[PDB]
Amino acid sequence: TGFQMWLEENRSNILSDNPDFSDEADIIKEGMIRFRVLSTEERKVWANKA
Amino acid sequence: MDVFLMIRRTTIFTDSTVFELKRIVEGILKRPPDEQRLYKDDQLLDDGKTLGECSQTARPQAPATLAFRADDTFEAPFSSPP
Amino acid sequence: MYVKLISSDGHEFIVKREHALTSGTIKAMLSGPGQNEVNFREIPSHVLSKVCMYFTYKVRYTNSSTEIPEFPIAPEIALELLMAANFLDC
Amino acid sequence: MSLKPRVVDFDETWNKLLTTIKAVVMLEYVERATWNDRFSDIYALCVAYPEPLGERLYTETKIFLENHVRHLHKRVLESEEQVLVMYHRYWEEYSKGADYMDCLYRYLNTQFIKKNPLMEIGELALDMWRKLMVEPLQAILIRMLLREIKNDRGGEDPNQKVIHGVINSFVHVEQFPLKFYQEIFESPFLTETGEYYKQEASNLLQESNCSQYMEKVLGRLKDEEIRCRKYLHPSSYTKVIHECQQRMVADHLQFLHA
Amino acid sequence: NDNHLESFSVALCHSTLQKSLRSLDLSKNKIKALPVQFCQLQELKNLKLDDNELIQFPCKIGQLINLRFLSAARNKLPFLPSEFRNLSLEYLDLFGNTFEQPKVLPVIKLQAPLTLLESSARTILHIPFHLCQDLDTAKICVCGRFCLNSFIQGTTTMNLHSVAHTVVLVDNLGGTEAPIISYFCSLGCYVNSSDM
Amino acid sequence: AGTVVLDDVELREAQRDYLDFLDDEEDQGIYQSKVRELISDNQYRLIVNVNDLRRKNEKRANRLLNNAFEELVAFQRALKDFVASIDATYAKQYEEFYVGLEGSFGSKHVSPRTLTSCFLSCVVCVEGIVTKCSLVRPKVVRSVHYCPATKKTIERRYSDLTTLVAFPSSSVYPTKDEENNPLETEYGLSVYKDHQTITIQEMPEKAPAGQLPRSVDVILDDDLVDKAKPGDRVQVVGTYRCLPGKKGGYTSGTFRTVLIACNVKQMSK
Repeated sequence: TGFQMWLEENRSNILSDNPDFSDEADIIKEGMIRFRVLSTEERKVWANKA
Repeated sequence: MDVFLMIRRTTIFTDSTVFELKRIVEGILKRPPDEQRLYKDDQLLDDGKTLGECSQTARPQAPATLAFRADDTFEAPFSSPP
Repeated sequence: MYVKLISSDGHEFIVKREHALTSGTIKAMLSGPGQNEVNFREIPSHVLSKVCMYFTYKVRYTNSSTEIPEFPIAPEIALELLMAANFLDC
Repeated sequence: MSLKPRVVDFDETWNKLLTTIKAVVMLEYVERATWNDRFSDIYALCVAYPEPLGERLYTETKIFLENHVRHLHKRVLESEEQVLVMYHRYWEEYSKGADYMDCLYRYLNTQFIKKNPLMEIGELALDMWRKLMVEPLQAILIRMLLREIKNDRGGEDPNQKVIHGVINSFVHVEQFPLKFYQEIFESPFLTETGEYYKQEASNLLQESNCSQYMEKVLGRLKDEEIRCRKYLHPSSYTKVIHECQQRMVADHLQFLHA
Repeated sequence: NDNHLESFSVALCHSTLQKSLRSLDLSKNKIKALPVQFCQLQELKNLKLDDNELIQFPCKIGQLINLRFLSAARNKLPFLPSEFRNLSLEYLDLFGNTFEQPKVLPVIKLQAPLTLLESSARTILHIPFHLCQDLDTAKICVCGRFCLNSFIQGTTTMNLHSVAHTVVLVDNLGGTEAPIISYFCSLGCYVNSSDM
Repeated sequence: AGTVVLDDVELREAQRDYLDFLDDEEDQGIYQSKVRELISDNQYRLIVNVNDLRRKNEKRANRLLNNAFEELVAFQRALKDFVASIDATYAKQYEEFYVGLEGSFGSKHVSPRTLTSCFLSCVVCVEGIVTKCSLVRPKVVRSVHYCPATKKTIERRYSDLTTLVAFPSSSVYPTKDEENNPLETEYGLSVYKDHQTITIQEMPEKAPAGQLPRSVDVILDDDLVDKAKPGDRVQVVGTYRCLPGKKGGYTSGTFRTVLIACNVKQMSK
């Protein structure tokens, strides 16, 4: 999915901001928050990239 | 990179050059690379070659698929669910 | 440094110790009093070999930026895999 | 036999496992293939026959380990004036065995934890090893332990490493071990040391001018600080030092104010 | 009806009543939950559970293919089981059950382990207690599309006329809908994100 | 009567395909625009061109024309999802969002003469002249009843052989609570839809030599209930169905056949 592609390309940023995340669940959770903050046009770009 | 290979013996799991692969084999069997041979079935693999030449289809979730020195040179099926 | 995992069929799969130690029951079998190798009367050769294949990516990429690519599984095998994974904690 | 349900002898599996627990206790070496076959035996017990026999495995494990702990209690009771010394290494070896127990019973743990016996069998072994301190050896242990800790400005330097081992054994086991440690050892020890230093502070106040009293009480507070650092675990230092200062000072504050 | 039952008898589910029982009433009892093997009572047509402390249906309620009448009003249900969609009732009553309102997304993640994948996939091809537990934890055959593993759990909103041709309005302001456990492989997770 | 079970896997596949067709944003935006106009004009029937559906997904178009009912409910559910995506407030005003069809239907273009039993369950486009209209009468689709003794509301939804639904439904109007208390209908909270029957006759100039023109009965509901009057030359797109009847424990296998219209077009001016 476009969300998974974004998360794969931004996991390093998530880990750099939150070094205490040991579990992939919280990484997916924070990624969902950031991916919601993205604009409609950016989310369309990721949906087309996927 | 990130080629993982099964080496039949039952098999070793290994992960770079054929020389490094022989070093992995030495990492358990302890014989040096000069006392080892490696093959792609019948086709011999030379030391200096990368494992990509033996090609990133051997991805680590499904790695792809050995002889020793006798005196001076090297020589000499799974089940199903019921 | 290395670990040898023997299936019930006799087929023996030889892995790095981190790869064997990913799983709970196998890292328990690699931990006994008074003292590497583990043998499994439960697991057949195909399931144990494919479990080693799963280990080979689980060590390569965990908390990785890259995805986990699809493991080799089938629903017919999945019953044996259920019992094996329940035993092994892989 | 393969991993599917089949007829396997529960008594045979338990008996071979029992003779392996006999090695786990006191850390005798066990051959690797047999050790793996014990996991296989646990699987044959705990998958289905047609219900899982994990409760039988756990209860028989508890019974066998309690027989061992009763023998340990008998041997400790036999070890007159050496009960804490033997108990330190006994609990060390049996707690390492408990760690190997938590290793060995892994399949039972994952099978039973959704219903929670049969969950963290090493923790069960330790919590039942605390039955030695449920037996009357609790009094015998704590009396000699607090006495040799109370060696002071006179007889001195007992086996402090062994004493700290027993203190750690008390501050390990609960299934919040500090409450158990206090109810067993620290409340009697703290009160008795407080009474001793109440008498000593009274004697110093009787004997001393103010300057003499001042240096005496602060020097003895430093002595007990070093005593805490040497003989005790880190959780007891502040409580002992506070109990001692609450008798060298604040019990006789009128003299200070004058 | 109007007894002091703490729970329905667990071992009774696999008795003669497994093939024979066609009407069961346990209303006005302080049962907080039925056992998961309650779904063995697949002969059952009428089931009455209202005025109880019932905080969940059994997750395998979808196996009650004979069920036509269901009454569980003023119980403690927060949301319906995922297999509740498989019901084909005539009558459904769930009034005043205090279902949860929010469209939040506290989804459980998989990590893609072999055990979860096996439990998911073997449900499509299935006594062994582990296999029975995996059947109970099948996660609706690992979600209806893009199946990965039987743990990727969330919640969505359901219209109750999907399953009953007569529905008691569970709450006010239309009030013909209730939340339901769901599974969010790919497009399901996308729809859940859109809803949140 | 009227309730039918559908295979959920193919229903979800079809709904996915139709929602992909309707979400026309990356392309010219034709159906994005048309659904916007559907919302704006306070309409709830979208007229789709099967030519466009064939350009985007040919197999789905063929299955639509040959398996009308299941494919149409899939399409209407997709349309409800899409109109909810555009305007969630407007999506709740109407129980169902309908799809009518236009364009070229291949061999399904028929007259009342060539409309034989082979076309049952197909989408057909019948061209003819209107010879009869019945009076528009309401048809209950969903009734709300208030139980004054128990102080709760039940809601029931209905179906018949004409109205295939693909959801559980009744066909009996209730009058008593399960506690045998009387029930009072909430007419304002109930939903009714307009219903009319017309007869489409073959064009006389196209009839064979010795023959009189043949006829087909057509059922119009909702906005279509007064879109054609007698004497109109029309093209009706709809699903051709039989109505299995019974008479006191017995059935004559002779079933009357009707065209449940989804779209009506005039052929003048």
